[PDB]
Amino acid sequence: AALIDSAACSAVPWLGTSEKILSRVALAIAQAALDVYESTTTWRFRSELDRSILVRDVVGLMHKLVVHAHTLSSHLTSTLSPAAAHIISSFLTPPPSASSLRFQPLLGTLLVALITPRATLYPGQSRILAERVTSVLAFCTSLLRAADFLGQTHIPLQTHLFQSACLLARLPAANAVYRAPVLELLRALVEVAGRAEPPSLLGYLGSHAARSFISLVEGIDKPFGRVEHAVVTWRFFAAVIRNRQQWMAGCLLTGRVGEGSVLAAAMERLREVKSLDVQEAVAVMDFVVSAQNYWPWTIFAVRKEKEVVDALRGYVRGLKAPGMVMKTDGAAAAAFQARIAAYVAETFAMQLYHMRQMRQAEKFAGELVADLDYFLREGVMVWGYNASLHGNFARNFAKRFPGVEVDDFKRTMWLPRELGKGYYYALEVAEQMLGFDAGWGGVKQSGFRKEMETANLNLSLVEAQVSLFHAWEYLLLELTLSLLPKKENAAFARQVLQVVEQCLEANQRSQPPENIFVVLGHARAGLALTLLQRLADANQLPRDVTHLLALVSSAIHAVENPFGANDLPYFRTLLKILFVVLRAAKQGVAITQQVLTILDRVVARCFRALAALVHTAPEDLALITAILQACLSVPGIEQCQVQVLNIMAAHDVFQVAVALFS
Amino acid sequence: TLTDRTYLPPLEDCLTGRTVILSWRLVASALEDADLARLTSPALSTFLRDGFVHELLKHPARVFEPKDLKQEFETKTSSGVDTIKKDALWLADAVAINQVAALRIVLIEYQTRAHSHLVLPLSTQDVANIQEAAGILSLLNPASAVDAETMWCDFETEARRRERILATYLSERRSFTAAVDALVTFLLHSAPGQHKDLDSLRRALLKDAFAFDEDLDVPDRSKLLTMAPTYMNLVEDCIARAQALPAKLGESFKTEAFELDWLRTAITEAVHSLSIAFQALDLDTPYFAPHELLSEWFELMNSSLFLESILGFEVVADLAMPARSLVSAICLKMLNIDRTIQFLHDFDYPDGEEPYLLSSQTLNKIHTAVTNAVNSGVAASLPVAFAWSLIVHQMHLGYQERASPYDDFLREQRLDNDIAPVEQIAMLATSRGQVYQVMSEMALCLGTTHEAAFRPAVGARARLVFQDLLKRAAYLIPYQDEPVFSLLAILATGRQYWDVTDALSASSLNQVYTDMLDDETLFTQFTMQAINRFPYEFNPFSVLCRVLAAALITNKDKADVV
Amino acid sequence: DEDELKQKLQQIDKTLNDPAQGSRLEELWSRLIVLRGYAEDLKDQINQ
Amino acid sequence: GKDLAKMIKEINDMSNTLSKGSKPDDPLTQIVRVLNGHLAQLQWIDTNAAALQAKVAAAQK
Amino acid sequence: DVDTYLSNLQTKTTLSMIADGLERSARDFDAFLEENVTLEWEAQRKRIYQHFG
Repeated sequence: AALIDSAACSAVPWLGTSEKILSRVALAIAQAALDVYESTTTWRFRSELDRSILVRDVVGLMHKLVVHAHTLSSHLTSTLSPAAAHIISSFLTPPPSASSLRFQPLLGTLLVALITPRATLYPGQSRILAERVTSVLAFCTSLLRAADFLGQTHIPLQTHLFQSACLLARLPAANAVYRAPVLELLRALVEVAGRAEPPSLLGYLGSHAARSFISLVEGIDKPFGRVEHAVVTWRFFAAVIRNRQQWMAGCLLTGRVGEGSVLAAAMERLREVKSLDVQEAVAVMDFVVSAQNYWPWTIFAVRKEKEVVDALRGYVRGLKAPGMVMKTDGAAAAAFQARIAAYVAETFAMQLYHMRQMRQAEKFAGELVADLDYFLREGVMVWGYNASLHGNFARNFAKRFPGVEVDDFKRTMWLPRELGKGYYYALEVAEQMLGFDAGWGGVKQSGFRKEMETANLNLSLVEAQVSLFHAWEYLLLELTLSLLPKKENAAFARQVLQVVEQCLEANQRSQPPENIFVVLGHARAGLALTLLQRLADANQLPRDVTHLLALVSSAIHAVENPFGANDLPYFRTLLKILFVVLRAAKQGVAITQQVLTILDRVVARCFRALAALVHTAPEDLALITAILQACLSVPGIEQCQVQVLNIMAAHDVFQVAVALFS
Repeated sequence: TLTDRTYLPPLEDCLTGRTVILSWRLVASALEDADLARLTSPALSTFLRDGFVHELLKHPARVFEPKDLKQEFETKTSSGVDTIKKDALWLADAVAINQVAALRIVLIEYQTRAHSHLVLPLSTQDVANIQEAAGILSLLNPASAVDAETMWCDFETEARRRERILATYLSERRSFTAAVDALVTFLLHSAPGQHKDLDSLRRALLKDAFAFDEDLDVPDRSKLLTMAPTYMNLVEDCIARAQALPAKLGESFKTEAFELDWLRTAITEAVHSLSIAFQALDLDTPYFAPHELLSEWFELMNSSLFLESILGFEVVADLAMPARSLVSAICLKMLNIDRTIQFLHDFDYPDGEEPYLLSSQTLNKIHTAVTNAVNSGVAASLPVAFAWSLIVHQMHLGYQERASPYDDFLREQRLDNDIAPVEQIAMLATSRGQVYQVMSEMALCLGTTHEAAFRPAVGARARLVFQDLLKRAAYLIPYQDEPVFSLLAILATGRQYWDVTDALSASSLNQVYTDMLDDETLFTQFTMQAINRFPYEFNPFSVLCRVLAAALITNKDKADVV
Repeated sequence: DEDELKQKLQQIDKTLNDPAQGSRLEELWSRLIVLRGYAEDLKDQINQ
Repeated sequence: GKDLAKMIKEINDMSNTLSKGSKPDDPLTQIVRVLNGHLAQLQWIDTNAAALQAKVAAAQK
Repeated sequence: DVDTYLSNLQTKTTLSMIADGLERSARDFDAFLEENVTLEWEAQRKRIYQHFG
């Protein structure tokens, strides 16, 4: 284990070694450890503590080997790659003859743990058994995640993990320490059961045993009220509900409405979010969304029956949620608050959709539209990426570490990315990988650690902003249909125009990277497209295109002209946006000089490019034709016809048009 | 103005589940694991910071002393309550506990029914699944396994419910004892460099319960030193219940399993009381304890045969060995062989407290108790007997040079002219190195390694009495391999190589080690001789260097000694 | 003839008392509730 | 059987309410239901008739 | 109300039904463009009818 830990630090004392030597030694060590793990199920020890310590050690070694391989995807994790690969191939798809020899040790450990008597004396043996159980659970979780990754469709270890959960359901009864690890394991088994109906877990647990486990876990760390075990139990509940589990989900939501069910306590925690830790609030909201999207008829019903306590708190949170919270007291809480707001917006949108389906969304929407201030402040605007400090950190790290790059610490998506200081950069490993030489520690808590933490916090904030973007997009899309009548038109149009302007400005300002986050191209264009669509259908625009079209023109000019490139959806959505914009302008002079740019430089260039490529094309040409038709209808053109005759005749479009007509 | 609101919340919260009462099991677990979050939790913080819990933990006897709280019980049970009240009344009628304690235990059992059900034997389908997984590993009991239906129908019965209630009562007693023991340990031997919240909570609890303020140049140990008799008196009721089960309890429940559970619970309670007493005693190491308490304690041990009557069974060896070790530890502690010899040779009054040396009755009682223990043929009395023999061997010579109160003792039992009995006792104890072997076993069961029965600090503070005994006994019996191996097994305990860490702990825990380099008796006799006998006698010097390098990693004042 | 009776009984009883077979229903129920909530939401949305 | 029946009922409720939920007294769900009945009965007829047809082949010895 | 809601409910994620709003918008935009270009042709013809007189 110490040899593997030392080899894990491949960023450095080492005179007389090489990558091949370390790789071969690690492979031999892994083979020896696997042989020991397979043979331990036959030895006869004088006592159980010796075998327990041996199992703990081998399981910890295997876990450290597995996590180190998938924690990163760069070359730093190549020294132990043949070893991790071997252990995974031998613990995920072993031969059918020696399949049980590798699983019986874990079963025996679980049995010994679930039938060890409680004793106040001998704390050493107690702590050793606890650490052994936690190591076995972590190893099971690592194996489940490894199987989920790499595309494994048939996992023979799941059949044994089900019957192991059959015991892990009772194991916590002997020690409360096992409540969090066990739940984590279960969550990972459920996740592997999702991306793979699955084997009914009620058949392995049992009615009485399952009800007892539910009654034991429903109270989230009630006697103490910690945050770690709370987020753990909320992620466990969300994962159990998201999967095809239906009996357990029903028994956990109903409680046998809900009077002693998890939701009865989740509402008690939601009604105090103003003072509750933001860290746990994110997990509570995630559980709420997981229970709503899959079991809406119950959660939404209970929330409407008790909306007097939830809607008021939501409005309070929305009104007193500043947009720019970085400048004020608090830097890491910004991402947490953004995630909480995104989840709240998603829940509001889902309940509004349900009410509209029930035709009871008028008053609720009218009362909620007055709480969108935080959205108008920090919604579609994703310009809080601050690429400046990210680039500075990248340059400072590349100047001091020529061999190791900043992108080498990117996670391999092995574990669900935390919305904390380790969203993208693996800090848990970096702390032990770069802390060997001076520079990581730093004086006065400075150096590269603080900068990496700030970068991770900024990335988490950007992710929360994207989530809020999607939530508010859905909310406003449904509200545009909801608020069809002629009322509250002023504030509604103001909000829509502000959203469109923020989107068009972000499309021009500095963009985020494409390898970390998803490409925004075509993701936020259809939003403004449908917004202007519905606003034109309602015909409630202030004909203020004099400034709104400038951003669209700048975008069309600085887009590299990918008329027929891979970015075809982006070009098409930009064309539809400019079409609806110029149509709104037509409904309204200082407009002609501002709209002749599209008639002179945009339409002609795109038409010529399409005519040259066509020698996909039909719809693009039809869209360009519609654009030109709707643009030639602006009142400012009926007098500038003289001025535009020359620009329209300079490109000789009629020749190519007649040619394509032939 | 000390109510049981935080201690015993309203029954409506316990039933509805809005507030789970902080049972002693959770407190004991949090104090044993030393978890930061749980110890700093608001609920447990308010529970421990309350003066009611302080008064209860300072007077455990009152927690179960038979009283008439019918009015309080009726007021609490008024404003599934009928069954709870019936079970509480039945338990209060069976056991001598008060009605409030019975109601609290019943409520805790009700809240912990999930665990009590999950710790039961598994069903038939589970055994079938386990057999399918297995394709050694025969820790099942299929001959008695039954389905889940018949397991649940029997769980809701009356006899089984009462048995579970009694088991939960015993478990809660053990949990309360362990929790108060760990709390005293953490409050007296708090480790340095801990979180600010832990230090603040410790200071608050101290200032509220015992007025022990660290900013005072002389804290008030009175309320902390008065915790020894509080448990030495409760050990009486513990052994009484161990030697006789409740009479009012139904005969149907008095089965072999119930008797074994009661005996184990009584042994655990006695061990925890002895540990709390040893802690409260070592809190004041140099000064003597009140002889009025040691007199009664030695009379108690004389009567009970050092708990050998309840520990005589062969099914409580795992709990008897540590019990005997802790009894020997507390006996050697209250004996203070080091301070006793210092007083006998210096004749200067300590002024901390009057010792039993000025009372001939206490000496006679101790002598007759040791004689009865040695005549009964018990091994637990080997170190205590040997120590007492040494003390008498020093009193004889003290009388020869003066040929004052101790003279009364020396002439009462005809111990002046002849010195045959104590000499024969010491001979028997040293024959075959039985005393050294039992001391090594006790140190193993009272050490810091994973094989130890108590926490690391508990064993670190318990080895002090054995180290002092070897110190004062080293210059008497000559240097020999047996005492050396004994001291090695004590100081090292037989731990592994990976049991060494640089975790900085309280100086008290390092005392047992640094004493080897502090006192000249343990420096010029063991360390110097061990160094001189090298590489000829390799194991002693090697183990000494190993333990020193493992213990003085953070001690910068003695980091370059090895 | 009792053996045959308890044989049949054991067979059917074994077929019933299975984890998967028993689990399928429980999974199905939640699997239905998902569509319940989803449909109710999508219905309330298009409740015009 | 009872629970399964409950399930089926609920599924019917959700499907029927989802497809139409502003006039549960309407003639569409009526035609749907009656027409389903006819489908089932027709299936019965078909299957049993096929069985009888099969039964005749035995007499063709 | 709840009875009919549970009767006409479908076992599927809710976030997928609301998403259909995007598809519906993409299918409505076509007809909306066709109405634009028809009211435009109309307008043009009108202005010609006012040019001839």
